[PDB]
Amino acid sequence: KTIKIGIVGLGRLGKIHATNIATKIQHAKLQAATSVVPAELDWAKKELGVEEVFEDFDDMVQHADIDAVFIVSPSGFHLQQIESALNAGKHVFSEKPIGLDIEAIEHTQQVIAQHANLKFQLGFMRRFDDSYRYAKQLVDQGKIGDITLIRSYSIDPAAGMASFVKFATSANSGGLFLDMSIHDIDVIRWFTGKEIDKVWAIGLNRAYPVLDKAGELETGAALMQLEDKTMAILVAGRNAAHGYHVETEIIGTKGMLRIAQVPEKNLVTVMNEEGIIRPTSQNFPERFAQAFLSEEQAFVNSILNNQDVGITAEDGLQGTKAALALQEAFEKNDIVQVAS
Amino acid sequence: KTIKIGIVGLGRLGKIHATNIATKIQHAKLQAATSVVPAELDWAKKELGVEEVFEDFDDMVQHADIDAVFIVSPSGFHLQQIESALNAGKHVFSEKPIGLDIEAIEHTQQVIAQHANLKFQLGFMRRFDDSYRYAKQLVDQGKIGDITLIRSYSIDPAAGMASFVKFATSANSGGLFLDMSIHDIDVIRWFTGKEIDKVWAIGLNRAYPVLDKAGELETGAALMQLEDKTMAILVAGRNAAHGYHVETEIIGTKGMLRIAQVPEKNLVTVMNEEGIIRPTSQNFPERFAQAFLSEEQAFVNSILNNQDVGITAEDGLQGTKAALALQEAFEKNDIVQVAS
Amino acid sequence: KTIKIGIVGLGRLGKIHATNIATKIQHAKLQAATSVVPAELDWAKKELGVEEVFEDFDDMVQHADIDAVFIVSPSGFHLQQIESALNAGKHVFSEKPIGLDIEAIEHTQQVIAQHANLKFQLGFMRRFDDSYRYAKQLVDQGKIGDITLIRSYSIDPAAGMASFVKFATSANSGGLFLDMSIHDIDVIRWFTGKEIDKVWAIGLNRAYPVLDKAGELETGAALMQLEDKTMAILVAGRNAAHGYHVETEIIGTKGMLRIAQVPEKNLVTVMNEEGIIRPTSQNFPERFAQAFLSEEQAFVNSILNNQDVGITAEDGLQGTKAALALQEAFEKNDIVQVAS
Amino acid sequence: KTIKIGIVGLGRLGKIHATNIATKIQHAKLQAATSVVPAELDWAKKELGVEEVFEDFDDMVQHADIDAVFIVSPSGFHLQQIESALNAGKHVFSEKPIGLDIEAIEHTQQVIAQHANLKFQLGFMRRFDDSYRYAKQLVDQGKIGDITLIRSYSIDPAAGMASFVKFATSANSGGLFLDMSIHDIDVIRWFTGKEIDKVWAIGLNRAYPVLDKAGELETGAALMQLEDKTMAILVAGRNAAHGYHVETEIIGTKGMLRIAQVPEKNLVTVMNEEGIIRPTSQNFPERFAQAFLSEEQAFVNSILNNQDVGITAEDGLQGTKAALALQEAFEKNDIVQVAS
Ligand SMILES: NC(=O)C1=CN([C@@H]2O[C@H](COP(=O)(O)OP(=O)(O)OC[C@H]3O[C@@H](n4cnc5c(N)ncnc54)[C@H](O)[C@@H]3O)[C@@H](O)[C@H]2O)C=CC1
Ligand SMILES: NC(=O)C1=CN([C@@H]2O[C@H](COP(=O)(O)OP(=O)(O)OC[C@H]3O[C@@H](n4cnc5c(N)ncnc54)[C@H](O)[C@@H]3O)[C@@H](O)[C@H]2O)C=CC1
Ligand SMILES: NC(=O)C1=CN([C@@H]2O[C@H](COP(=O)(O)OP(=O)(O)OC[C@H]3O[C@@H](n4cnc5c(N)ncnc54)[C@H](O)[C@@H]3O)[C@@H](O)[C@H]2O)C=CC1
Ligand SMILES: NC(=O)C1=CN([C@@H]2O[C@H](COP(=O)(O)OP(=O)(O)OC[C@H]3O[C@@H](n4cnc5c(N)ncnc54)[C@H](O)[C@@H]3O)[C@@H](O)[C@H]2O)C=CC1
Ligand SMILES: O[C@H]1[C@H](O)[C@@H](O)[C@H](O)[C@@H](O)[C@@H]1O
Ligand SMILES: O[C@H]1[C@H](O)[C@@H](O)[C@H](O)[C@@H](O)[C@@H]1O
Ligand SMILES: O[C@H]1[C@H](O)[C@@H](O)[C@H](O)[C@@H](O)[C@@H]1O
Repeated sequence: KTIKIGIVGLGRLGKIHATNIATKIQHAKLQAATSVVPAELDWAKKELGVEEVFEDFDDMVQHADIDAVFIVSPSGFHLQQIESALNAGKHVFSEKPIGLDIEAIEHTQQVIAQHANLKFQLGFMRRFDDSYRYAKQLVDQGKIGDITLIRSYSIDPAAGMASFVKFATSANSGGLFLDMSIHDIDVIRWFTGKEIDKVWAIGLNRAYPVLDKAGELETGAALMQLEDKTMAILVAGRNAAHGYHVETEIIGTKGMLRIAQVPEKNLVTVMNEEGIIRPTSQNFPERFAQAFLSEEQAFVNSILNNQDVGITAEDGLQGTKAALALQEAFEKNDIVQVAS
Repeated sequence: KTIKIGIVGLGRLGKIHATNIATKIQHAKLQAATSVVPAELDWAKKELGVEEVFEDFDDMVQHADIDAVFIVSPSGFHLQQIESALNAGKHVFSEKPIGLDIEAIEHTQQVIAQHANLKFQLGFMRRFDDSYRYAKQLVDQGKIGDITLIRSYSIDPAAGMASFVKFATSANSGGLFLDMSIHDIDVIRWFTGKEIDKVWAIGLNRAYPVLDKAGELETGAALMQLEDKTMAILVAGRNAAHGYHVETEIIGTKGMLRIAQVPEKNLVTVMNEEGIIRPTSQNFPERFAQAFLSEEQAFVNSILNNQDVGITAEDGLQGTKAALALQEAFEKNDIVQVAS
Repeated sequence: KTIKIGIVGLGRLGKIHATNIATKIQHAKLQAATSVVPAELDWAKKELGVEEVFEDFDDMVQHADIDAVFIVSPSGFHLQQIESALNAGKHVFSEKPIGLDIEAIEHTQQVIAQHANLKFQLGFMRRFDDSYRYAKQLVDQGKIGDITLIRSYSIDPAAGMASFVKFATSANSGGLFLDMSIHDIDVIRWFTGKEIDKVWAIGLNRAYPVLDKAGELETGAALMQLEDKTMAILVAGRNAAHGYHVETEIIGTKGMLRIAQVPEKNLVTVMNEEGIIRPTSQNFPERFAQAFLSEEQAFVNSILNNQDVGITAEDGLQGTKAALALQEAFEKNDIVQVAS
Repeated sequence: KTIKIGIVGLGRLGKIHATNIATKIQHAKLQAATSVVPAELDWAKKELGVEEVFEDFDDMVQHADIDAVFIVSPSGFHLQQIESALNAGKHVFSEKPIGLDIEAIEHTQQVIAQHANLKFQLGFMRRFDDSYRYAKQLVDQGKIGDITLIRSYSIDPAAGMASFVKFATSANSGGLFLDMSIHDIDVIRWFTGKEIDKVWAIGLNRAYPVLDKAGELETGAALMQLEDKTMAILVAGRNAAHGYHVETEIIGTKGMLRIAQVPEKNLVTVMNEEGIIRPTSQNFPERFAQAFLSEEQAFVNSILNNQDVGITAEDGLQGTKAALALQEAFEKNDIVQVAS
């Protein structure tokens, strides 16, 4: 039949997932919707046709006619919400990060384990991106030999700095590497099958020095050594002049590849007095639209066919963990072991 | 609130539209199907859950519980099936070209006129393509000035040679200019708002002699002059070694642009002993997947909203007319006025 | 040893060649020079080290210690100046076109053949271009199979429009197709080994109203059929907004190539709010600096080795002839046979 | 007048410098050559017309008829050869790196200062590269704002692996960082005007067993922090499957640029069954041919015109200083300070 879904969270990404499930995802019905903001639930109802609205997640979980939940609430809320819906026997989708505190994660990683009758999936959608999957297949086919180095760039567009400042001046966290680099960590683990041993990170505020006063970072770089001495390089950022730069390079013994060497918007190339111009993708909903739909449909399908997707809490744990180590290494300006 | 659709044709493109309608197109349901190949209908029943199968189009429109038809039969059958379905009070989507005979088209267009309450939409899917649309927007905003020249390439992949030969020998395709270049003719018309005045076409078979034996042209080239002296160049063919080469260049007074200068498959760049490699899109279902989906949903949405899409019988007529002039100019090896 | 060379003509291109021979050309020596200028030669005199100034090739070729001339005088003067030096017993380099009147050209062709001890070289410099040569080697190696179509663009930069008008309004030379398209004709003959049978050309002025006033063509396009039904497409123009667009595409039975698909200036890529930008080459001395140098040196080496370069009067003849055929097809707006 | 030049070293690069000097460089003559390989000196006599040959450097500088020397001997021999040539009254060009020991360089630095009337130029040829100069121009013109990060890759071709092993096993190279990464260090300094504060470097051998045997690193990666907190990333290696990968990326407050994002060979694009192919430059002689010529002529002109080029022992010392730090960091696998 049709998988009834109650979503929690209708911010930036909530609205995308909401809209997709409602209108694009087959075998799916967006039945419930939770938010502490009434306007969103009114948008939910008088735009997507949502039936049961709530202001408390558990309220949604106990009374709603749903089989599964999409957790698109802020990070600090994920772990209790995952435990809570599993306890109510819901299948669970949670956005990244899985959570912030390791202990809690380790704890939730068993609740999920003890509910092996329920599907759990984490929102590392890059795993579903056609381009990443294309490369992943090349690597698995042995087309570049053995991986020696991965470089991954995740830089937010400068058009977003305005609202990042202001926000940064009103609130804090989760930090540059926990916001931007955790997808890269997962991409690194996915491709190599290895784990990260130690990291060093540096950072710089140069476009907007005021970020020094707000305890935030505009640009960051890191070097990592994996457990098998495979090398990794990261850049994270918030000030990309050209758009949304997410690029992943993989160097091997027999070749080399790059996924979005440049963030090509489409098949159009423009020529004018500037020279040869290629328009670019501008933000994550644009760049990763396809990936979001594919992860959404994967979840549903994993429930109907009783099949594991393969993105586990362990992947969530190690993501958050390595992210934290980058942050710590930045603060200390020194090398940090991930296991500590 | 839900459109039951009957499709005729389940071949190279028929199987795509069907699959799309049954599984991805909202407020639509693939209710019926028609094909002269029994294995295909078996496939519709089993894999797509299609209710009603027929081997006669006239039979489907009379007896199926449908609200609309998708015409994906070979080109020589289009006009008969449009009129029939119209006369049966069903909404009509027809693939290109609209027909192969001008006289018959004119007649069909007047039948469409009597039924000014039924929707008619032609399958010039390029108008729905994200990249083409983007370029259109650019041109509309004045980014390249006024158009001076359009060059358009539409070249089928060498790897599809066998499947083409089967298509080409199972029914009249109308030839290279009517089967391929008609997309380009429509693009030129879409972009300039002008009509083609006179043309000269040349051709050549050099790679695949089997095409001659099927009376099909392997590679064609043409020069066209529009009514306002806007210039245009076309190339069509059946032998692109690298994949599906569909490219449109628009030259203007203040710049120029190219749509799929090269048929980039994705965001993956590969580097090895051959050099820098970009994988390519391989065929129309891959390249134009999005477009096909968009035109399908636009067709369906037009029925529910009672508003026209703008791809008209007149666009079909004028396309076919120019295509026939290219064919004629090819046969005569001389300039031909579209007026004749 | 050292080849002693005298040059006639020292304007836009003349100053390039002379400056090259003096300073970068090996086993060669600039000695003589001639022009309608005391000036420009006033320039030549001082910071080139030009000893001898004249106003008559004949006057100039009379007293000088040289083995050879290098003809960079205007079109009309080539031939008469060609025979004179051969009448003087010198080896000869001349620029394109070889001349402008067919019967005249056919005459000189008889002469050159009668001085089978002397070197005659024509300045189709694209033959010495590293990129053109690379493509030629690929084609000759069978990498693309047999050539079915060649498309060639030669569009001058819009930034050069005022200097063009200045140049043109005061001294005609010699039409668009004859000025721009002749290199492309020569490239087509070079790669194919074939000759052009019939052509049709059209044209448009839309961007720069001064060209109307000057009686010049802004953009032209042409289709050509070669003697073996090999296809060819040409565009020439004066309004390339992005730079100097000289591109040549070669489609074959097993592949296709593009020489300067876009005119990349260097290895630098720029990324900003416009998107991804490739700076471009701006004019012919930039783009073909290497070619010009290589043709100068080949000529010299040709003397020293007594070995013929292979760019003949016949290549000159067929170039002007095809260019004249294009010009006539533009004027008449009909197909023209090259043999007329 | 003519600068009589004597060269030491006729290996991988020495044969190129020699050939250029004798055949391409104005106002210069390759009078003398020194090498520990007799077959090499013959080749100079037979092929380049070198009058005086030697097996010992001191020998050449005492007894040859020269004004200046090019030092292209292995790196551990540079400093003693610079000093010896200076004492003998000769101008000096030395290849990179200037030396391998800091105290020695400081001493050689003081010797250069005592002969301030003689020219000293170090062979950081990238400073002369047209594409690097263009990027430097853009940066100086504010086109990308202030520099936040430089990533630089220098990865030798896998095809050159045999020639490398000969080079590395015949004399001490100094390791990957002193031999390769030093170019990038200089670029970072040239662009930023700042010095490197601290580094961490890691490394891996995975493809070619000979390298470990020869005590060489196959691929290295490094994070550096400069004195003003400007970030830097390095990768160097000996196993690039696609060609010679020398790439330099500059990230800024207002934009970003890439020098040789990929090492495009020329203007030719190839299209076939593998997709879209760009051929690549294969090795240093190819990629930096122009640079090498420019620095040679710059050296020679500096002697004739008595104007300093501006690439100094201090540039040498600061580069060797940072490279050693990288080496130590690699060996210890921990952060190192350049000062201490
Ligand atoms: N997959 C990806 O690439 C990305 C994932 N994320 C993850 O997004 C989650 C959503 O982020 P945003 O939409 O940007 O945040 P947000 O602030 O934009 O929206 C949060 C949603 O929070 C709901 N919410 C807040 N407190 C709640 C509560 N106590 N109970 C129920 N709902 C509550 C808000 O009302 C709203 O419904 C985070 O895990 C974020 O990191 C965000 C961006 C990208
Ligand atoms: N928009 C586009 O890019 C494309 C459009 N097309 C158009 O789609 C149409 C279908 O082409 P393909 O699918 O390649 O052809 P095909 O040869 O693969 O399939 C034809 C289908 O029509 C059926 N058919 C044949 N004669 C029939 C009749 N008298 N009554 C009912 N059904 C009949 C066959 O059973 C088969 O199912 C053509 O007009 C073609 O021009 C095709 C490919 C791409
Ligand atoms: N190979 C190529 O791609 C190119 C070839 N050319 C050709 O090179 C030649 C020079 O063209 P431009 O430099 O553009 O011309 P220009 O406009 O610079 O004039 C060139 C020179 O011709 C001289 N001249 C004019 N009338 C003369 C006369 N009666 N006797 C002696 N000298 C006279 C002028 O003094 C001037 O010094 C032409 O044949 C031109 O078509 C030009 C551009 C590119
Ligand atoms: N700027 C650049 O991009 C490049 C710089 N280099 C630098 O140039 C230098 C030469 O490297 P390669 O030519 O690759 O080395 P190589 O090993 O290919 O050539 C060495 C040459 O030096 C001679 N030689 C060795 N020991 C000698 C001694 N004690 N006295 C006199 N001659 C001696 C050998 O006979 C041979 O002719 C190195 O310092 C290297 O770092 C090398 C290649 C590229
Ligand atoms: O029918 C033709 C269609 O118009 C094209 O888009 C497609 O590429 C061809 O294969 C079809 O024959
Ligand atoms: O003489 C023309 C030359 O052939 C072209 O290449 C160039 O672009 C034009 O400026 C010249 O007029
Ligand atoms: O000495 C190294 C030089 O600096 C590089 O440019 C070259 O690529 C290497 O092969 C050399 O060893």
